[PDB]
Amino acid sequence: GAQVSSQKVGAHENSNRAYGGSTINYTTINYYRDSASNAASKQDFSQDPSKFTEPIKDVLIKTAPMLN
Amino acid sequence: GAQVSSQKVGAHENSNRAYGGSTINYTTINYYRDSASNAASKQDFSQDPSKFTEPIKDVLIKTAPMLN
Amino acid sequence: GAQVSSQKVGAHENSNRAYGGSTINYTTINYYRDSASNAASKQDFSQDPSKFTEPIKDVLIKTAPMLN
Amino acid sequence: GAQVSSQKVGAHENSNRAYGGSTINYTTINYYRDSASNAASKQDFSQDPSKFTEPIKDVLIKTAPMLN
Amino acid sequence: GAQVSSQKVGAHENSNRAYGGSTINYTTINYYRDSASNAASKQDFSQDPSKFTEPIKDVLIKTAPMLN
Amino acid sequence: GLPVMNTPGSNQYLTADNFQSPCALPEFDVTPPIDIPGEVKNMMELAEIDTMIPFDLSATKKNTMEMYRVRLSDKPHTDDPILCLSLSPASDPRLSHTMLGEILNYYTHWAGSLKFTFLFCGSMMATGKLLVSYAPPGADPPKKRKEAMLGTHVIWDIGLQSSCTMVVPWISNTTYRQTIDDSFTEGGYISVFYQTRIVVPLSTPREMDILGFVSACNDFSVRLLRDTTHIEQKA
Amino acid sequence: GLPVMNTPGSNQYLTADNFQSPCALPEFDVTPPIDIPGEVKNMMELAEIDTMIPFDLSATKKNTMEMYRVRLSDKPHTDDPILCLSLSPASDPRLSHTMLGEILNYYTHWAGSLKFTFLFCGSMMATGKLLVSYAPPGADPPKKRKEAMLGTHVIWDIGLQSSCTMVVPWISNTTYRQTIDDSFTEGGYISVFYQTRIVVPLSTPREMDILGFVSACNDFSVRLLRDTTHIEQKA
Amino acid sequence: GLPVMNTPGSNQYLTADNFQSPCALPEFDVTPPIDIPGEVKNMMELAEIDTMIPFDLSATKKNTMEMYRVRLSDKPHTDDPILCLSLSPASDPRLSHTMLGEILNYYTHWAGSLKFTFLFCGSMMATGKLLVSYAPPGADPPKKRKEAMLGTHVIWDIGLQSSCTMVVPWISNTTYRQTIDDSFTEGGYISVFYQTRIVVPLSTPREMDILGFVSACNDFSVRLLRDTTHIEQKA
Amino acid sequence: GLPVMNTPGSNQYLTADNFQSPCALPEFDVTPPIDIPGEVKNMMELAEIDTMIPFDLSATKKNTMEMYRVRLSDKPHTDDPILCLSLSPASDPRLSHTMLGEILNYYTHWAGSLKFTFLFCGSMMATGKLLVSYAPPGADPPKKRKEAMLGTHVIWDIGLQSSCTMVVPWISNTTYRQTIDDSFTEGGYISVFYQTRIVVPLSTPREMDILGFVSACNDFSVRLLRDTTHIEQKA
Amino acid sequence: GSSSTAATSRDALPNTEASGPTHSKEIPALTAVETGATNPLVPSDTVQTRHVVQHRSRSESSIESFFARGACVTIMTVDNPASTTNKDKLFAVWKITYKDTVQLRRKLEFFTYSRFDMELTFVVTANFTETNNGHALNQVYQIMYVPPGAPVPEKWDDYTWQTSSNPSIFYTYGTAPARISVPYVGISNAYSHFYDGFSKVPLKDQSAALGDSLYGAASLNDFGILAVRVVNDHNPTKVTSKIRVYLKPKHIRVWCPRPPRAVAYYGPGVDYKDGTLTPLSTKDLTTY
Amino acid sequence: GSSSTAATSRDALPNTEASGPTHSKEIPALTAVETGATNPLVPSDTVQTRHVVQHRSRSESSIESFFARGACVTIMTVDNPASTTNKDKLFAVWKITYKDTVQLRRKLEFFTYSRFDMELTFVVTANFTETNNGHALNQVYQIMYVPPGAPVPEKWDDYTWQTSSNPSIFYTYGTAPARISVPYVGISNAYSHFYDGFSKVPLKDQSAALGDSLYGAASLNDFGILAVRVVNDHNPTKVTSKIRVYLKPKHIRVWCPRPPRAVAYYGPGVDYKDGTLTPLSTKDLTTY
Ligand SMILES: CCCCCCCCCCCCCCCC(=O)O
Ligand SMILES: CCCCCCCCCCCCCCCC(=O)O
Ligand SMILES: *C(=O)CCCCCCCCCCCCC
Ligand SMILES: *C(=O)CCCCCCCCCCCCC
Ligand SMILES: *C(=O)CCCCCCCCCCCCC
Ligand SMILES: *C(=O)CCCCCCCCCCCCC
Ligand SMILES: *C(=O)CCCCCCCCCCCCC
Repeated sequence: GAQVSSQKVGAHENSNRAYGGSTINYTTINYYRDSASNAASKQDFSQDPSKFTEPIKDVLIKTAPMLN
Repeated sequence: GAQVSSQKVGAHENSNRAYGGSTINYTTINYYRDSASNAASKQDFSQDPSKFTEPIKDVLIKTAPMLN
Repeated sequence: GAQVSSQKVGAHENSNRAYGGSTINYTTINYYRDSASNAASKQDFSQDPSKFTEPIKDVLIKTAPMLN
Repeated sequence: GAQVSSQKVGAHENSNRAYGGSTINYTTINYYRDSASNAASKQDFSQDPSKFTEPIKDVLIKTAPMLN
Repeated sequence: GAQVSSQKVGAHENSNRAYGGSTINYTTINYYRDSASNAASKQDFSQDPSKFTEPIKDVLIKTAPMLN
Repeated sequence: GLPVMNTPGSNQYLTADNFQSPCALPEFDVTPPIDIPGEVKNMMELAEIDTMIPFDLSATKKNTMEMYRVRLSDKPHTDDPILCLSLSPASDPRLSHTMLGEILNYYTHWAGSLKFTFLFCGSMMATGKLLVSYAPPGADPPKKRKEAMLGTHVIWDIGLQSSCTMVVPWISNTTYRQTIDDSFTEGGYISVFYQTRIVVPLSTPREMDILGFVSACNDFSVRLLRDTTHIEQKA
Repeated sequence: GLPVMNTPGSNQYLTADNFQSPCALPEFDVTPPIDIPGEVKNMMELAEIDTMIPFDLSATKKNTMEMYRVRLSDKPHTDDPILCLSLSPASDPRLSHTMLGEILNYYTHWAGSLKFTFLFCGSMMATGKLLVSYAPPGADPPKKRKEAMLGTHVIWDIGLQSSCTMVVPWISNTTYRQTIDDSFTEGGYISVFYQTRIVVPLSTPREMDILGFVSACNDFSVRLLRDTTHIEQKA
Repeated sequence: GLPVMNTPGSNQYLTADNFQSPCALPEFDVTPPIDIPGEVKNMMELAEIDTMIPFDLSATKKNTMEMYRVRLSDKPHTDDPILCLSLSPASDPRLSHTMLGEILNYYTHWAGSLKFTFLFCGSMMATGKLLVSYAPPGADPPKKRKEAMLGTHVIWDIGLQSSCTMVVPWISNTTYRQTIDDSFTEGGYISVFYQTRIVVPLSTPREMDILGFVSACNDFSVRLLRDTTHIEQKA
Repeated sequence: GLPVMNTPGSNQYLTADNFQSPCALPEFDVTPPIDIPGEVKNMMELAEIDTMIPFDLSATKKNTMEMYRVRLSDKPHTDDPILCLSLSPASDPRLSHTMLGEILNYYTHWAGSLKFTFLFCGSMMATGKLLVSYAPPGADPPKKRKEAMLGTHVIWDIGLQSSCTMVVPWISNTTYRQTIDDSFTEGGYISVFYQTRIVVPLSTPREMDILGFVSACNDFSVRLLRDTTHIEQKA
Repeated sequence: GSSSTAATSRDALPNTEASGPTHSKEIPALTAVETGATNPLVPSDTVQTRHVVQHRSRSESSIESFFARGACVTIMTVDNPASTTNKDKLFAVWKITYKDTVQLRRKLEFFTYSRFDMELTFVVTANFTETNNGHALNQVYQIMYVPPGAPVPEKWDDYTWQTSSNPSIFYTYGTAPARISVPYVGISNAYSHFYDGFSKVPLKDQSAALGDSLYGAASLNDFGILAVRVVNDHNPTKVTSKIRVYLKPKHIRVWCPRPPRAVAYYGPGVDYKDGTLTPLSTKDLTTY
Repeated sequence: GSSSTAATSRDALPNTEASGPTHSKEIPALTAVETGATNPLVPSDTVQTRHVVQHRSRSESSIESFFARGACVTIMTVDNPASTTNKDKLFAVWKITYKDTVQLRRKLEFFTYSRFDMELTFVVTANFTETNNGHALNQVYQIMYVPPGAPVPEKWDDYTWQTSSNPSIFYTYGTAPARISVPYVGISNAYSHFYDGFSKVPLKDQSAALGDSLYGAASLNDFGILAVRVVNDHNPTKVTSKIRVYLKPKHIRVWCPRPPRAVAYYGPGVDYKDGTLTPLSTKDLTTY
């Protein structure tokens, strides 16, 4: 029950028949029934900051006057 | 001869391309011939408590008088 | 080159979606070229005791007189 | 990338549903890029001793006179 | 998610039903999400030395006079 | 390297383990088997063979050939026992050194049916009827034919078929019994009585021996391997 | 057992590792999440929020509400600066304790564009034009409008839209800058000047404050996690 | 990490093991083989080559070229032996330092057929018949032709084919013999006798030598590798 | 846990190993490469570049710019050498500090063809013919043109193409040579002679220099990485 | 599941082709090094050659293989003294660099720029120093990476060793040498082995002191420090320890080749010292 | 994925065929060893035989199996003394060879030439020497391979132990014996166990001293040295240690069989010593 995922490669070795290029993957297998035992996957999501940067009721159009 | 089963995930990491969401499984392989050597699977069953809570010969209908 | 075999389960945990029931198997892989290095499989055969208990030339029929 | 090969079994356990009989194999996986790191396979060849035992230019027919 | 690659075999054991001949491969599995954690593959490329040995604007034809 | 984490049990040597280990003589040219007569596949095959019971362990007969001989005679009928033995196959002194008993002393638990066969060794002119009995436990052990006759029993008529077998059927509260003297798993009582009497004509020996044998039936098994108290090494 | 060979790193505890480990409370019945408002997914979301700059850290104003107020007045035009600040967002004392600065002090490297927004808090009757400037590093830091006007700048006209934003575009030799004062990765100079002057009618306050805010743009990132010098525990 | 549990054998160094290990010179540019004449694939190929037997180890001939020469003469027929040797190829002093013997001293067990070839080195004018014998063990070792003639033997007629081979067929109770002097696995007796006598004309040498050689047949094998007693290093 | 058994090598640190290890800075935002001119993929690319030979290491010229200048003059023809050098590219003092030599001192073994190119730096009015020679080892090293002329050689005519290359073909008994002075893997002798003489007209310098360069050919390789003796750190 | 594997580093070099006598206007041997080019000759250009199937390769001199070794870059000393000492417990602080030793430094300096992941391996040794019979229990060491800007420890036991964000290794004495990897962490697109410049422009309108900086220095290479301590409390018998740090540059690319260092190193720049400038020995021009 | 597996080493030898009486001109028994050939007879050529299905094999006498063992080739001594000693800390230097011991040497010398990968295993033991009660902490050893040409260490702590390019093993006392593999590294196509020649041709025109060299010696076999040290600093109680080196030739081929060494070895060549030339014992010609 292996999970195979890709690595985001930073420094690439001089190689494209083994390392740097042809997508380098890594493998994870969970050994425990409790998910709290799992390592962190770090495959995380981002979001728009608007709930903090623009919490105003009427939409902000930046080219327009904020007050109108 | 691997057994793959699913985990019931409690805290989910911010991830659905690796952790929290797309069912997280775990793997078990038994290494010994004797089943007493096995770990516990914890995949256990529940049952109705009636043999202790309602051991009466004639069925209990709760909206009805118990004595009739 | 894995050998998968079944265990004869004695005490069964309260489980039939993981342990006790749906045949529990175990896995063996030999790591050495010499078969003397192998573990014992314990998958052994029995035989009829007759070569010791009934080594007589003319067949014994138990309901009949042994001497006739 | 496993190599599976057969063992030549010497002492056989009382078993033919797991050990002694149904060809017992073993598994090898090389962990290193350098072949000098490999274990020895011991799957070796023999040859005719003739280059040492019969290095004569004209073929030896043993039933015939060696000198003729 | 295994990577299987071939070894360049230098000394060959007396064997072609297991070692020396029938291409000997080796296996790599990455255990970490960060590619900096990876071993080196050593599957590297070469290039022509010309950017250092012949950095001249007009192509060198060795059978011809260099100055013409 | 592959990340690993050692668990409890690591580095121990359990003498009952079953692991692989490296060979000190790789590629050794092993000599092949030949088909030797008499191969054994299970210790219970040996337990199914009749072996002779040392019934008479009196101070002067024990540890001599006489311990195997049960003496009978043509005396008038009595209801008193010829022999009395407890069904404790690994620990009663008369059964524990039979082949069945000595194999049971390498195991903690036994279960199944047993059988006792008696051989009459008097002259051909001697006749008689005997009663062989098994009384399952829990009551006064039989000391008179009247009580023994109420349990499992075979009335043996002596004659051209020289021998007679009584089967001790597995009758037990527990699913296995202990191979030591133990009340909770006690097995009951074996006894032999004169049913009529031994009769001989004149010019015939009036006393003679019977020999008894015990063996396991095909439903017999043992478990929980253990060392025996039947051998030791002092210092 | 499977033949294995321990490599370097074996048995160490790297505090940044990411391995599995056994659970001390197996089958615990975990309470499910509810949808709490305000979830955050990345620390840079917090860096994109405007927070107020403690511009005036004079001996008597620092550590008081007055440190946030930049005082202006209707005095005659001058080319001298209202304020001068270095673009060192994690280490200049005016920026390092803003939300952007305090997050940058948990990282070693920063990169991307920033923006400064100023709020005029004088009366509605007060008018004025100011010049907000960013001069990338390598020359004399601007102390006169003549020099500041040659760099990146916004001329702010005060009026009904109360506030004005100057974007500090990412202009850097290195691909990331250090979060400490460092010449090689220095960021340049922020300054504000009077463009015309503040003018008020009679019966109006002649002095008033502006407040400034800093936040990251959507191209801003940080890396190499590190401890901050902004908290400690003595003994 | 993957839960693992160390078994017995962990961390030992068995000198006969066969494991992988890291390379100290990764990516080394190995020189390729060339086809050198004389490659050997198995030590038994060397054992199949005839090498010469030091038959005469008398106090004055041992450790000299004379130890290889068996002297014959044209003396009248006798039934007494020319030579007597035990079939103990790794431990009889005459066989143990032949190539066959020196390879057998790196193994504990040997099995298979052997062959002895004798070369007549007298003049062309010399004639004769000799009897070469192998007597499998268990009886009085042959000291007279009468007894030797009852075992396996070849009667050699001397002539233009200079040499004669007697095959010692594998005749043994055990499936392999020990490579030390041992009664249980003893191999028997090799001897040579005059069948008629050596005859020469006048003007001819009346004494001459024969040389003997031993080699393994194609059914010969050895096992259980061991160190030899034929070399040592004192201090 | 999975039963495992540690082998030899366990827990060692081999400095040439090649294993995975945990990252101390997980999810670090790595700066991408840019296409910098001049990337190198193999050290032998550097060995193929001509670098200048310090031929004249006399006590007063060594460690000065004069060590690179080989002085010639218009003197009458002689058969005596202009220069003599041994083909030991990592250990002869004239070759070991060239780029080829300094890379060969990080390896134990070298193999392949080399080439020497000479540049004439006299005036345009100067003419001449020189003989450049390579004598493979095993005979008296050439000290006269008569002997040098019998080996591999190029007769160089000085003229508008200013320079001349002699290729030293790989001629060796071993498949690789040692990078130290060693007789078994010795490489032979390089020498330069006057073929006719340098001739100049009047009003022209009668003495002038030639410069020599060495580089590897495309069949050149090295192996067995090792530390160099060309750098050290005392205490 | 299973992935299975244009001139590569382990390919055989070119064969020698057979070539015979020649008489023509083709002139491979004559050339002009003034152009800046090296003459690309092979033996068949100037002698007669036979055919040879070449099997040698340049596999061991690829950049990766030339650098595939851990090299010692520093030795850090720490101790764990009695609590009654007048002297403070010694913890070590090392500014990370490959320039405190010379061998790896010289190899990297065959190039101007490089990119690589770094593998660090740590070998730890300890000993008693006072001729005493007292004992010590097995030590645990904390190796903390303190990146530029983070608080450097001032005492072996102050709050900074909490390491909530710095990475730390807790190494147990007597176990396999510790090891971690780090990505390419440079603030540039490649590490600079040589920087011909300054970190400050001195301005006319400013004092000379204010515009001054060291030649060839920049935060291009400031990577922070390693701080190391014995975690165990003070013990009555003093133990001293050393941590040797080994650096292997893996997954490496390099650019712009340079002549190697030929006189002894003298500080972290290219400076040289009087009395060390004579690398060549005496040899007569016409002596083999 | 999974690969699954012409006379092999473990095949059964040939069966004996039944053969009966014979009377003919076929003469297997007569032969002529002058030809240089061995007579290829089997028992059915000279006696009556029965049929026998042969099961024995030569699996354990294949070249690989004959050599599949680690053999001790040297013992290296090192120590770690007090800092107050007049004597220098002992580090060891060993020129790599299989000729310092005799057992593996004799087995390899059944052949003239060989090719193999080499597995080296290292067993390390230590002890106290002064009847003192002082103690020492667990030692780490550095085993450095110094190939020919690299700087040999002159002190236990000089710069050469930096090992930027030499391979080194840091072994921790009390752990599993260290182990590495090396490829076939010979500068020839096979290792020469015997070299009938010299490394120098003496020339007439040169002094005898200048043309002289040892008989049978060549860099064919110069493989450099192992240098070993205790890495730990000086300790007040002296500890001495020994490193035993075991060599197993694996993946081996051999050529040109030779008679084995029959008198005691005497140096690295084939020389013998007076008083050791009598390997055979006394036995009378007609005594069994
Ligand atoms: C717990 C261990 C943490 C290890 C932290 C490693 C920090 C980065 C070190 C960068 C090494 C740079 C080498 C090249 C230097 C240069 O530019 O000259
Ligand atoms: C860190 C350990 C490094 C080990 C280095 C091994 C170096 C090569 C040794 C070659 C052994 C040669 C054996 C055969 C010698 C012969 O030709 O007679
Ligand atoms: C998915 O899990 C099936 C593929 C199995 C691959 C090998 C598993 C490696 C060992 C895991 C052991 C079980 C862990 C408790
Ligand atoms: C099912 O068992 C087949 C899949 C095998 C996966 C890899 C097995 C991992 C090692 C188990 C070793 C044997 C344990 C005694
Ligand atoms: C059959 O063997 C192929 C399936 C392979 C499963 C994984 C093998 C686990 C590791 C075995 C290593 C080799 C042992 C010498
Ligand atoms: C072939 O190699 C693919 C099958 C993979 C089976 C499991 C591999 C077991 C672990 C090997 C790890 C990599 C060794 C460097
Ligand atoms: C590809 O990865 C799928 C094949 C899986 C083969 C067995 C994996 C061996 C154990 C890897 C464990 C996970 C490492 C973090």
